[PDB]
Amino acid sequence: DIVLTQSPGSLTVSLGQRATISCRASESVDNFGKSFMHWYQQKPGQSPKLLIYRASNREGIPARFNGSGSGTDFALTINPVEADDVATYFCQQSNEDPRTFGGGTKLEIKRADAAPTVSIFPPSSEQLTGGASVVCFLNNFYPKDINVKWKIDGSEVLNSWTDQDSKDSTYSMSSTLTLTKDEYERHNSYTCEATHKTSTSPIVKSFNRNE
Amino acid sequence: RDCSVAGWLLGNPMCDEFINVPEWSYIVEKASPANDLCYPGDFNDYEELKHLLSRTNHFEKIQIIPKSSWSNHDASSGVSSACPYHGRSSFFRNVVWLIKKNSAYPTIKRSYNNTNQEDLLVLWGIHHPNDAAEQTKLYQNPTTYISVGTSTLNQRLVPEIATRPKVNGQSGRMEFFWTILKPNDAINFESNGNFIAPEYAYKIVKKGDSAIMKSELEGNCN
Amino acid sequence: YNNTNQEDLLVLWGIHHPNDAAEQTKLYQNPTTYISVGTSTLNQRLVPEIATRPKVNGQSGRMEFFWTILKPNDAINFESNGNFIAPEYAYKIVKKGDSAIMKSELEYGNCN
Amino acid sequence: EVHLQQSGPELVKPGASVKMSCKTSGYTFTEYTIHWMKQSHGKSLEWIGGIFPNNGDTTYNQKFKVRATLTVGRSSSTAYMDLRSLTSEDSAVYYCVRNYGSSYGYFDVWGAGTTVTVSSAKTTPSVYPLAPGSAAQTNSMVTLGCLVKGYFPEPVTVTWNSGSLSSGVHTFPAVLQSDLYTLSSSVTVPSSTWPSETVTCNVAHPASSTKVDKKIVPRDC
Ligand SMILES: *[C@@H]1O[C@H](CO)[C@@H](O[C@@H]2O[C@H](CO)[C@@H](O[C@H]3O[C@H](CO)[C@@H](O)[C@H](O)[C@@H]3O)[C@H](O)[C@H]2NC(C)=O)[C@H](O)[C@H]1NC(C)=O
Ligand SMILES: *[C@@H]1O[C@H](CO)[C@@H](O[C@@H]2O[C@H](CO)[C@@H](O)[C@H](O)[C@H]2NC(C)=O)[C@H](O)[C@H]1NC(C)=O
Repeated sequence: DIVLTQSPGSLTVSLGQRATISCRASESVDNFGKSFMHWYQQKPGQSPKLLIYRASNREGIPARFNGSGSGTDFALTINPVEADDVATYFCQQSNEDPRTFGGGTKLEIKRADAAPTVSIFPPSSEQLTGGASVVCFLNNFYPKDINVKWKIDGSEVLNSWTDQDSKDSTYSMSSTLTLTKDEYERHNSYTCEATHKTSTSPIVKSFNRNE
Repeated sequence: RDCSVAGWLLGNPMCDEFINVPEWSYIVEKASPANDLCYPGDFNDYEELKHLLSRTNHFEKIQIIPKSSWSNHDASSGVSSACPYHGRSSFFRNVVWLIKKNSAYPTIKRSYNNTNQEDLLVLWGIHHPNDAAEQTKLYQNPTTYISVGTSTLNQRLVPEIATRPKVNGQSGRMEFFWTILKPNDAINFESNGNFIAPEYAYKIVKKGDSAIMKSELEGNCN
Repeated sequence: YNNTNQEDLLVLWGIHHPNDAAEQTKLYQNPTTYISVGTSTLNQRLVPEIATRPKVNGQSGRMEFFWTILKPNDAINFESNGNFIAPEYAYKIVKKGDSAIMKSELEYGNCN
Repeated sequence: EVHLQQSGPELVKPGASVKMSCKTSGYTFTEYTIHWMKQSHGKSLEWIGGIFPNNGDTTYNQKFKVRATLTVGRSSSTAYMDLRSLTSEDSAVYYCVRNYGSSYGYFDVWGAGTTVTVSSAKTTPSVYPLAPGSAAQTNSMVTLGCLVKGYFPEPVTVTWNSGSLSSGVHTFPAVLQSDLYTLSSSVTVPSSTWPSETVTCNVAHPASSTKVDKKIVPRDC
């Protein structure tokens, strides 16, 4: 087995800059004078895509992708980095069965710090006719890190982030809070305190049970 | 397979397999491929173009003039039953059959500067109609020309109207031309009708020693 | 003309290039003329090139001749409004074989 | 074109067997070796095997030699793979892929991906509209929602206005809650358009032959 090790594991690069992902082969992948390395791009939520064959030549692939390297170590260079480049990139060798891939490298785009567009939702009436579900979306923000808090009547869950959007480079987040009708009807105010680096003070959205 | 080099490069709709082909070692073409010029006509200096290919390993297709940029001409009706796609009338994919819009065919002046580091292969064409009527129906203007300009290239084509036998139903003819646009040079088109415009051109990425092997065969071996 | 034979057919035609616009008018009434020939493979439109040239055999005009091979179910289409030198007779290629055009100054000898 | 149409997502009881198919189209089946790739959910690609249609020769990975079986239907222009006696291990996505030339070749045309789920669990959603609070409005733009809860197995498709709205939409990945999946969607339209505009949530779950629509009605207060 030719163990392929990519580095670094995750790479965050500013928009319009240079991404530089490396590959390292345990033994050479390089005879007949050519390198039998290949780079693959997996944009989130879809099958992988072929970028570079035999380590240097592009497959309808923009020139921004620089395939380089020889022998034991190679490098995929993306420069300039565009918006639709969020993906995990894989190098795979064909020099010798069994075909082996890299760990893969996930690429993230650094953009303008955006603030979370919070919005709180009461449980459906149809759902209540036995369980309660307080949903609270936190759409379109950056950086990735965010911190949701739930408060029921002043006293303090399933979270779900989307991948960095290929088009605007902003994350989104769900944050459901499930209860039973009876557990629910024994309180009033339901709050949703998101603490971002954007606002120095917690963004809040809440609703009261009886209106 | 069943495509010819012309069919491939001009983009015969029956040749979709080759819309974006990877680097090759050699090229295989059948003796008498079925899918050549779907709309009948000629490819000037074709043999000299096959020769250039045989000294080439890698084409990267690039959009040189977007079909979308044809605001005052019809780039959608340039279509024929001689060039069927999925049963529906279509046309060569890398090249655009511009037709009059609102009974007007304004003079076209498009120019492209090769900013790449490679030679670039650009293809275009002229339409030769059946009669003065067809001429009028497609491009409003009765007497037309197509002039192409380069550091080295200078031509002005005038469509030669005649009545010819029907080939694939069509009795008009299309004549295709090519040139190599050097890395800081520019190509200038000016036309007031019968123009078959380039949309996609080919960057000559890898020149090497290759060949066009005439063979009828198609093996997963090395 | 539609070649209905089973053989390739050799067709010859021509264009006349006059001395001046006058001669042009005297022979073919129309002042600007063309000759267009059409085939499955052939497509041309010739326009006579009027010029004054030296006299060769007394004539100062010129005639330019063309040929094509008309395949067995193909047809040739002439359209002209002047200066046309029209085919009357064409040649069926009956036997193709290996032959030659020998350049020699000698003539027949009745031998084998 | 070079399209590879493959089988639909599948569920198998642990110990059973699957047979996902890949239908070739647009090129000559018999000129290229077809292969299968397994991807452990968002991790790494593994090579399973290859088969050359024209004579049916197979080439396997050590790992899959036993559990896998590539077969080909020449008239059908179709490649098949069969996984026998499955485990949680095999729960991942399988790609039917055309490799260009031989032992030393690159995989140029990748199929969609047949995604296999191995669980003893039964086939099971419930859709709830998300209208904003009765006394709060996000300024220039109103965010609306749709909630899909308690279904198995993956996946489900969420659309807005039968698909005509494709703009401000985010469909978040599902999550596991009491051994069922749950996900949410967020359509964002200009404040003036709603509640004037018909905002309907169209959700589909193939595995149960279920198609549901929910219209976002503003907060009755
Ligand atoms: C030159 O002359 C040819 C003969 O007059 C002509 O070929 C004829 O073409 C027609 C269609 O245009 C064929 O029609 C039918 O042919 C057979 C019957 O034998 C069937 O497959 C169909 O029913 C079909 O519709 C004629 O049979 C055919 N005649 C001969 C004798 O071959 C050429 O096309 C003419 N060429 C040009 C360039 O004008
Ligand atoms: C094609 O484009 C380039 C760049 O816009 C032109 O090259 C420039 O030429 C001038 C003199 O005319 C130099 O002083 C510049 O620095 C050049 N720029 C670059 C980026 O090389 C070129 O001449 C154009 N060709 C045509 C035929 O118009």
